[PDB]
Amino acid sequence: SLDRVDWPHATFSTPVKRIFDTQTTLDFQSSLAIHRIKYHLHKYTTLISHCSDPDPHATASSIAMVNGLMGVLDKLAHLIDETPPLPGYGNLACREWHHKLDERLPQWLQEMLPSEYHEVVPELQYYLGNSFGSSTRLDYGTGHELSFMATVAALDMLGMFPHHRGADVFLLFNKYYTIMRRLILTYTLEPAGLDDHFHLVYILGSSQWQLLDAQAPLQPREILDKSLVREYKDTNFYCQGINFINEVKMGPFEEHSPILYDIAVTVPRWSKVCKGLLKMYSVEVEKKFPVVQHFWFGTGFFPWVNI
Repeated sequence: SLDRVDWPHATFSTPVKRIFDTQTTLDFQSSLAIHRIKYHLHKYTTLISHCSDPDPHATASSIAMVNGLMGVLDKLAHLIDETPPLPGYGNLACREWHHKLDERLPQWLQEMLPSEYHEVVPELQYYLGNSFGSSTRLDYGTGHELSFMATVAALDMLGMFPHHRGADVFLLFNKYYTIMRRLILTYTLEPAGLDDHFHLVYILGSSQWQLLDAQAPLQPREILDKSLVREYKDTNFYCQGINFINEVKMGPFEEHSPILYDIAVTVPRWSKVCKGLLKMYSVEVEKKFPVVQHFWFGTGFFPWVNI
C-alpha cells in the first residue's frame, strides 16, 4: 500500500545506499519508495491548502505524535547552544552538533514512540538524522528537506497521525524551518536552482493560498515587495522562504533568485504556482541524481522494490 506499512508483517532494518548511477536513478522512478514519497507530498500539500491562516502562537496539536515529534525537534534545537560556533565554508562545531545529535537521537525516538514500535528506530533514526544537512560536506539542500518529509511520512504510515489536519503540517514544518534557518546562520552552511537550500517551503506556502487565490492577502507578483513579505512570514511558508532570501542575499532579487522572480512575474494564480512547483519537484529533486543519491532505503518505510 502507498499509505500504510503492512504492520506487523513488515520488517525494519538499517537504511542502505541504492542510487549510484543512471540506471539506478530510473529504477527509483518505479519503486514503492518513490510512490510513497509522492502520495505523502500530495497529501500534505492538499491538507495544508485548508490552512491559509495558521495560528502563529500555537504550541500544540491535539494529535499526540505531533506533540511527540515537536519535542524531539525541541531537544535538537537546545542542542545548538550546547555546540557553539568554533572560527572558519561551513563551520566545524556542526560536526560536533551532528555527533551529539547522532548519539542521543535513538534514545529520543524510543522515548517518543510507544513500546510496540521500537524496532522502527533504526530506519526513523536515519531519516530524521539526515534532515539537518551533511556532517562531512557541511551543506544543506533539497535532499535533507526531503528526508524530513520522509520522516513524517514514515510516522504517518504507522497510523500515528489519524485526522492529520493542514494546521498540523504547518506546525511541524514550521518548527522544522525555524531550526534550519537557525542552523544555516549559526554554522554558516553551504548550498548543497530555485532557492539555495529549499524546495518544499514554496510548494507548501503557495498551497496555503491556492484555494483563496483571487482573495489571497497577496498575489504572486506581490512577493517582490520586501515589507509585505515581512508581515506574512509568520503565517505563510512562501513569504517565510522569500523573507529569508531577502535577509541573507544582497543583489537585487532578479539577479540572485531568477527562477522565483520569473514565477512571480509570470504566474498570476497560486493554484498554478503550486502545481508548477510540484512538477518541478519530480524533476529537480526526484529525478536528480546528485540529490537522490544520498537518500538511503530500508525494508519497512521506503523499500527498494518495484510496483
